Amino acid sequence: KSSSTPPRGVTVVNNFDAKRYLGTWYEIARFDHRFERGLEKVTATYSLRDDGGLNFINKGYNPDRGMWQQSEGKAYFTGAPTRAALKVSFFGPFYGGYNVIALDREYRHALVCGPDRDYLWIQSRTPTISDEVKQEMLAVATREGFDVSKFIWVQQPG
Amino acid sequence: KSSSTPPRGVTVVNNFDAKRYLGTWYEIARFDHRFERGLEKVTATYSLRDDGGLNFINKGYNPDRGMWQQSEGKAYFTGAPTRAALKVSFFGPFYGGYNVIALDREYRHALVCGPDRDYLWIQSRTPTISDEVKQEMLAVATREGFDVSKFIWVQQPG
Ligand code: NA
Ligand code: NA
Repeated sequence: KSSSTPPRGVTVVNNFDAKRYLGTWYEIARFDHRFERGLEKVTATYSLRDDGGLNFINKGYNPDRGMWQQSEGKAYFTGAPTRAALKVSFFGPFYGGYNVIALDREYRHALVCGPDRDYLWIQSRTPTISDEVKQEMLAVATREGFDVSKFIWVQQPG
Repeated sequence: KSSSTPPRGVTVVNNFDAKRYLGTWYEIARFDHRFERGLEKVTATYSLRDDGGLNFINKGYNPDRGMWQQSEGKAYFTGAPTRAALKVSFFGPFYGGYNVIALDREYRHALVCGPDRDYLWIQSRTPTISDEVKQEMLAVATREGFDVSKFIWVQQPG
């Protein structure tokens, strides 16, 4: 069976109004899986997308690591929007795809792209790289048609 | 074009050894999207799955909200494991599906399941519910074949 259909024989709510479901919900109880194991004070907050999906933000406190954690995704109705059966997608940095397009012999410096030229990263085993490595990486990116003026260079420790 | 193929005309590394790529990488630079906007001190840590995919954990500091944030997902080769082109899936609480199977007239208390009877939540607009609402929610779950002994009831404020 699909991961985007309900369990066999389980009936879903059939007069759902997503507008009244928006906002914050407290998780009272869960069946445990790896992702939520040990989380406390868990909430989910739903908002309506321009395209008719729901966006959601999940928040919970991890007592082990002593810090708040969060997750973001979207959900789309699989049928009529009055039937509360939805398909879920979680958000993250590397949308759609992860393609290594440059890599040194020693696996120290990588240029990684997504599914089109709007998705590009420079990754390193070290928090800083030499201007020489920056210039080599920017040359490969430019030669393959990425606009390297779009880079946000990330704050890292000295 | 697919979100799980590289940009047109971009060539990927073709003698990739995922074993040498494992462990921690620092994000030196990114093209900005909603998910990473404003994040500092960003890393990704790769590990090998039993099924041949890569697991990854992304970590970054959000200076706005003054706290560390993290994200988890997996990536699978789309072809030969020596061609560094991968499809990405992010992890979260509500795997595969989100199905509302019980809801009161006032949109205050919900029973929500995933794609099989191993996925179940009780959600509330309030951090606590009455034993009456607990018993109503557990009765519906039991009547539809969920093992309500699997619930972890979540710590919430009084
Ligand atoms: Na492109
Ligand atoms: Na089932």
